[PDB]
Amino acid sequence: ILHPIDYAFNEYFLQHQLVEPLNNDIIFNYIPERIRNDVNYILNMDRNL
Amino acid sequence: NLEELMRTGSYAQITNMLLNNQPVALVGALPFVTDSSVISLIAILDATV
Amino acid sequence: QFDFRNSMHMLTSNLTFTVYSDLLAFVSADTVEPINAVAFDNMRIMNEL
Repeated sequence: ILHPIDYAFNEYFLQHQLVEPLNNDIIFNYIPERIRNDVNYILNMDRNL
Repeated sequence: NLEELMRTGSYAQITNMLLNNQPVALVGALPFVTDSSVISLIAILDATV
Repeated sequence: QFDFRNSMHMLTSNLTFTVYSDLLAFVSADTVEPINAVAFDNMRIMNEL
């Protein structure tokens, strides 16, 4: 139970969230690609998302 | 080649080959442990290493 | 005037989740031995020995 201004504010905050799902592919492509292409370094995914 | 496996630090091809349960062959120096028990023969323990 | 049939509203949101910002604790990068490092042309970084 709220006034239309407050409800509009809260609903706009709810529907315009800044957060996005985090996949293994997303976290893998967030790492810079040049370092990934290297062979001196090895990037292994160990922690479970 | 185990020499290359240690030298470059990569584990991509071997891991994917072993996970899908496909034939593999490794060439290189390895110390051996001798087990002379038929119990170990019947109860498969030569592949759990 | 306070009207109840329009002041009432329903909110929409996700059930529950956790906030992740670091995005680097889920990746491990172990360097190769310093002696055997190579370059873009697959030749060793230091070719003098």
